[PDB]
Amino acid sequence: ASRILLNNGAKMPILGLGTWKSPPGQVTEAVKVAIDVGYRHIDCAHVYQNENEVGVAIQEKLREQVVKREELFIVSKLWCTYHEKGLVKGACQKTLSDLKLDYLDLYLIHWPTGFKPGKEFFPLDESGNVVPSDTNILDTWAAMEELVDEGLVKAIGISNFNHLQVEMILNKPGLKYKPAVNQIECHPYLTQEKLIQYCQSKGIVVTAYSPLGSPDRPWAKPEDPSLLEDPRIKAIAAKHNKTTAQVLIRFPMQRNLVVIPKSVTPERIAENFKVFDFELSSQDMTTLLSYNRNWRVCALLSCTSHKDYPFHEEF
Ligand SMILES: NC(=O)c1ccc[n+]([C@@H]2O[C@H](COP(=O)([O-])OP(=O)(O)OC[C@H]3O[C@@H](n4cnc5c(N)ncnc54)[C@H](OP(=O)(O)O)[C@@H]3O)[C@@H](O)[C@H]2O)c1
Ligand SMILES: O=C(O)COC(=O)c1cc2ccccc2c2c1S(=O)(=O)N(CC(=O)O)C2=O
Repeated sequence: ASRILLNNGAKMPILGLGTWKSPPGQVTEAVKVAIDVGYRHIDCAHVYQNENEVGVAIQEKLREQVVKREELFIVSKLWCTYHEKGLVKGACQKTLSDLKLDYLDLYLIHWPTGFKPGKEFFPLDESGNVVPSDTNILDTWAAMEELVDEGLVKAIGISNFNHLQVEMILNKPGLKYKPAVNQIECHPYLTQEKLIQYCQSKGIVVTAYSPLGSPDRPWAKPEDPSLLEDPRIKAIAAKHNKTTAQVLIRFPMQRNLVVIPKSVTPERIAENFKVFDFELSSQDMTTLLSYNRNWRVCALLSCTSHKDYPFHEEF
């Protein structure tokens, strides 16, 4: 099926469009095309500095009568510098105002780490470490719950939380809403079997980010593994007469994950959506799972001393 049931009774489309690194000067067209060829889920964030331009595209297609708002599944994320309980509503309203929406379908805590409030997205000391804030996951969660109760967001969840951090929330005395989603990095070089088993057994839907291995990531090194150019995965694709990207998008779909590949290239946006006409076999799945090397595109290496840094735990 094309949509997966959330704990709030709403259905979330399992294929979404990512917008990290989609330049403001190109993402409006990207979103318009995406909606034209079938995407109903758009993954956004304040820190991507393009929510205005995403909102432009959504408004144009609403006005064109291409789609209705209730058909769209729009996700955004609370950035690290806004974890203080008193800042959360404002950050959410700023996203809403940029997106020109009166609600989000899903709002995530982008990272478990809070950063010093301020204009700078990554405030650093003088030795490259992040300046943290005096915030904690549970208080931030309570502030996220308020957003649901106020009608600004239909569901809330988390991203880049390890299983102990998810458990902190789950076990919170006085919890009002469980997280609906945990959005994590996931692809054949980081297959996340243990965190995925954890989340799914707790009724939390997992969204896989960087499913193509984020070749456009800003700290890419030449020696780094490149999923899209992996000859082994290329062989799996050729056998299905699909491209490597299509294989990499279908793979999480067959693990009951949501997946959100990013493109601003109209041809690729369309191609990437054509992954409902084929099935990966059991061998394919097994083979791709076997490529795990616990390799992260997004390791937030500037925050490794932060008290809530998520990736010291095995999972
Ligand atoms: N929660 C968080 O911490 C977090 C972190 C990272 C990412 N995410 C979300 O997940 C999304 C996906 O992750 P990502 O942006 O890191 O990377 P990705 O989707 O793995 O890869 C994007 C790169 O792949 C290229 N691409 C797309 N389709 C292609 C195709 N068919 N053939 C060849 N190249 C193709 C894109 O190029 P063009 O765009 O130039 O076509 C872009 O350079 C993000 O945009 C964001 O929405 C969330
Ligand atoms: O701090 C580091 O060690 C490396 O720099 C970053 O990770 C970084 C910088 C960033 C600097 C300015 C805007 C966004 C930045 C992002 C990121 S990110 O990869 O966490 N990430 C993806 C996401 O959070 O969805 C970002 O949107």
